[PDB]
Amino acid sequence: QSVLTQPASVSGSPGQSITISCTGISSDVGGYNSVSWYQQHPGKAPKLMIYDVTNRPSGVSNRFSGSKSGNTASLTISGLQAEDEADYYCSSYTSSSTPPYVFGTGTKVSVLGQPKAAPSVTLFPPSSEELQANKATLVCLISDFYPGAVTVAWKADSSPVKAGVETTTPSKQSNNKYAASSYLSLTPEQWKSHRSYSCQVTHEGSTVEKTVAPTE
Amino acid sequence: QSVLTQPRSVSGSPGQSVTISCTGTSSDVGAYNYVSWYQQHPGKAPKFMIYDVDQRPSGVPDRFSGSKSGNTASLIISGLQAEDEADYYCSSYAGSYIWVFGGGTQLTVLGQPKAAPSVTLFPPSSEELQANKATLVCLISDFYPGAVTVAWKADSSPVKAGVETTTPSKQSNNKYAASSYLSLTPEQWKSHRSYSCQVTHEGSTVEKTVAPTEC
Amino acid sequence: EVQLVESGGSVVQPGRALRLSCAASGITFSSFGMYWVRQAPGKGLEWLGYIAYDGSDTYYADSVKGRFTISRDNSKNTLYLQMNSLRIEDTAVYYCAKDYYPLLSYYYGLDVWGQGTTVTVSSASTKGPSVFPLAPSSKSSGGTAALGCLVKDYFPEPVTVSWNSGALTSGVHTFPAVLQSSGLYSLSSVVTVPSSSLGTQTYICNVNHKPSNTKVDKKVEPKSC
Amino acid sequence: TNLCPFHEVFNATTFASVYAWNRKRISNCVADYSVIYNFAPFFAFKCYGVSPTKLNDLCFTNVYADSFVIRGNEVSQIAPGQTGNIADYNYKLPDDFTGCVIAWNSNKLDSKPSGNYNYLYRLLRKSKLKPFERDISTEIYQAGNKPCNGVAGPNCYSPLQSYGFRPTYGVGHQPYRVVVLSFELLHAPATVCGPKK
Amino acid sequence: QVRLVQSGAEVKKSGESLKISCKGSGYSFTSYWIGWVRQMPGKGLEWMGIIYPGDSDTRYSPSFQGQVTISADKSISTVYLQWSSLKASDTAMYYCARQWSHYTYDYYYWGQGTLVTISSASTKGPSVFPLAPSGTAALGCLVKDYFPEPVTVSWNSGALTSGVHTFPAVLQSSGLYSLSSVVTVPSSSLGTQTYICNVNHKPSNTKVDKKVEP
Ligand SMILES: *[C@@H]1O[C@H](CO)[C@@H](O)[C@H](O)[C@H]1NC(C)=O
Ligand SMILES: [Cl-]
Ligand code: NI
Repeated sequence: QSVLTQPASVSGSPGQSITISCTGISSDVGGYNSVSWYQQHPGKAPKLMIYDVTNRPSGVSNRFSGSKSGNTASLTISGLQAEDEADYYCSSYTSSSTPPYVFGTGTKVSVLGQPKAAPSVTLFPPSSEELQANKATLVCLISDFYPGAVTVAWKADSSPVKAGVETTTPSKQSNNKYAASSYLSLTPEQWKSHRSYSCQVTHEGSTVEKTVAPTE
Repeated sequence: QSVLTQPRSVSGSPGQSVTISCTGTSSDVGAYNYVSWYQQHPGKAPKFMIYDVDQRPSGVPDRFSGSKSGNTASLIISGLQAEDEADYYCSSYAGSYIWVFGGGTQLTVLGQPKAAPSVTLFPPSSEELQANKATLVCLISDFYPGAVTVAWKADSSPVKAGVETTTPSKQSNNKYAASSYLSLTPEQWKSHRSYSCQVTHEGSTVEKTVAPTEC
Repeated sequence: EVQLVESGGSVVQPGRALRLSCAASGITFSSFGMYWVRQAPGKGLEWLGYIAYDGSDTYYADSVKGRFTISRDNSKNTLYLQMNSLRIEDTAVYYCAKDYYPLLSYYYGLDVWGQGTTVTVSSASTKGPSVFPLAPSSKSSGGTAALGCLVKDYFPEPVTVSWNSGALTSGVHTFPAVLQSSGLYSLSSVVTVPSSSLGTQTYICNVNHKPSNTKVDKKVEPKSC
Repeated sequence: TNLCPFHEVFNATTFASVYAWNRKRISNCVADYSVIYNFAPFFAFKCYGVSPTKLNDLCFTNVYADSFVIRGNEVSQIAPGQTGNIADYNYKLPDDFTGCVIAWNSNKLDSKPSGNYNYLYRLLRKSKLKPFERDISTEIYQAGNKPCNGVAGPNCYSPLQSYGFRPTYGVGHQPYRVVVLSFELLHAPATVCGPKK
Repeated sequence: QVRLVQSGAEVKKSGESLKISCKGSGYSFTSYWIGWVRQMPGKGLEWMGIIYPGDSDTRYSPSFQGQVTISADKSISTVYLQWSSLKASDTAMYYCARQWSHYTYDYYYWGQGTLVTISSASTKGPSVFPLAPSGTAALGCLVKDYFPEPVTVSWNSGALTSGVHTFPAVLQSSGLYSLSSVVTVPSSSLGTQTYICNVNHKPSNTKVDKKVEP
């Protein structure tokens, strides 16, 4: 069961070409194989955009093309337009493999309508009242970023933390930039057992970080 | 599907060839090459002998082969051996994962000289008559091959009602025996001058006769 | 060599139900499709049906479809036949048999069979025979004389017959039974003896019918006529 | 004129065993089906979902030519809705097949005096083949406790058998070369058209 | 026209069983594999497995093997996805899909999806906690574990509105909601001005005022 790795996000301006990679594909020369690309808009079923590596169904714009080189497939979208803003998934099929089908990790395409803006990050410690209640929530607030796509990673003494993380989808602010929020729920002992905690926000290839400490 | 039609019996001598036909319809034997054959000895389970018309499963003597033409398949036994004496059943695929057997053919391997049957006809016993029943008992023994037909006569008139006859059974001496019974009321028994059991074997008839007044 | 053993055959009244089992030795059972085949007394083989090695499919002859149910328990290496709504014509020896090839095969045949289990469907009541002597001919002298016993109207099979408590075996043939329209069986036993032995040697047939718990010992005397 | 290379399939020197049947993808070419006569002497055909007389008028997205050898009395199994030892374990057409099945007697090429044992078929399988599924496993099935070690024997079943084609057999047991032409029609631009269109 | 029609949205409690369906029409239903795909809220597509309705042959993804049952009833052209005991992590959109043709393996045909929501849904009031400040300062309030939305947040009884940002709540895996509201104030009035958030949650009929101080 091999993962097909795609970038979490790519962005471009209207009229540019953008490319999305999909790495890790294997095939069985003795069996049947395909590589596919799917587009998915919010609240809708996935839609096949590229099939059999390079081909387009009828009605799919020829601005979409696919290719493959070695173990890596690529989708290119030329003449990028606002309706292209969506999630894209590559996929591989091999009749003899377990599993025979795999979807890639997914890519959010943003079509930029204003300059890029880096997120503001504010990390609040757990409340003393909450600590007295013996529950702990770290509050990471993210605001004023554009386009509306971020990745949120938590580190405890530079060690990644995956358990106990909740993160919202980006929402448009009144100033038309985006905001999102992330919460990490921990035991009181877990908070004290590490020297520091960090909320790391990746946006457009750049990382912003804030850090909280037990002492206050 | 209806049972597949086979001849009732076939016979041969050691070293000869013998053939058995298996006739079905255009939706079993005529539609498929999945036709198989089984051998069954007295008192034993069937044994798998042929599949795919002419293929032999592991261990079956090469003397067994097959062929098919339209709705009829054939078992062909070359170099007949004493051990081949048995009943043979064809079977065919009939579509939709259903199989059907033929009616069976009794194969006899002539293994000893012809021997005419001894026939003994017993009248009803006085004890049975006192119970107000009458049974005529025709016992037939020491014949070979093991096939007879039995006809009953009242005076000289044929009687079919009340007759039961067994299939020939091998005796300890490997000749065959059979039995036939004529069940009568005492009145029917007393109303005739005589009753006769006629045993036909290999084209020759042996007859015994009993009379109510003659003991 | 896998061995198959059918069990459960018995006498059952029409309208009732009966379950047969077929136990396989070793571990190969789970790999093979299994079949049921029956054979009425003196009659031909009748294919009854099949269940796949994995239970994926079951198939039935029209003659038993909707009356009989085939199932298997691979954890017990055991095949079953559930027979409902039994009729006289279901009277037969019932065999289980395994496919020549494992997995889905089907197009070849049945290479291992059990010895079978006997089912008798009948409304007849258990009944011991009436035994009548078949007295030797007064004319017999033709060297030897035949005499016997008529074993009339019993149910179910079997009866056994000896002569003089087993002391007399030479010359004895005991015949297979007939099934009469009454639903009752009858058979005969005959023995050939020296005519000079008649009236000095006693001849008694010992007829044992275990199902009815009856034994009859009938002396066969020479007839004066 | 860029003709579809049907010669590669129909005039192949040697054909595949049915269990290991070959597939040729036919795309981006003009399909002159008339060439079939030049390669397959005395062939027979059935079509499903297409009329043969209009094949030179039609366009398809792609065409597939699958090819192999079976014996004559098995050709009827290469049809939609059929079951049997070939359809169930070796080559399976779907009920909704759109295409043509072409078969012709190849006794002169594929029989040998002692039997051609190079053509094989599968005897048994864990489940029936799906449409156009291909199973080329040769693993000996282990039914008992003892491992088979690639050796057939007690409780150790070889899944494949040879046809053993000989020139003395009747036609039903002679070899037939079979080409299955699949006509795929997607909602997408056609790449295989007849010469008339 | 190849169509895949799925059953309607499901709202279930944790530990309950569920069976959802996907009915095929307009083609030979027993001649094609049908696949099932999971998509958790805000996550990617996950292939769960396929079933061939003709003979119910099934192939589960390694990640779903033993975690769900895929079955088929070919007599009504339907395949199913079934759970014996739902967990909160089963909350997802579920799609059935079919390959384009016998020769084109990509998933061209998709059902419209079935939404499955696993919730401990019970009305519950929120817990409020203050977030103390460290030329400009940042403080706020944390609103925890309430259902359903909304919670209206004020500041000094609505007299401090310039500089407030009340974030949309996060929908936790428990089904409860939790949000935070922050205000940006001048650092000179840190000790001179008192700041209290006013959290109101009408369905539970609870109102809280929590003071924020360093
Ligand atoms: C088929 O191929 C053989 C050898 O490649 C060749 O001799 C023969 O002429 C060909 N048949 C044609 C071209 O019809
Ligand atoms: Cl008369
Ligand atoms: Ni004798």
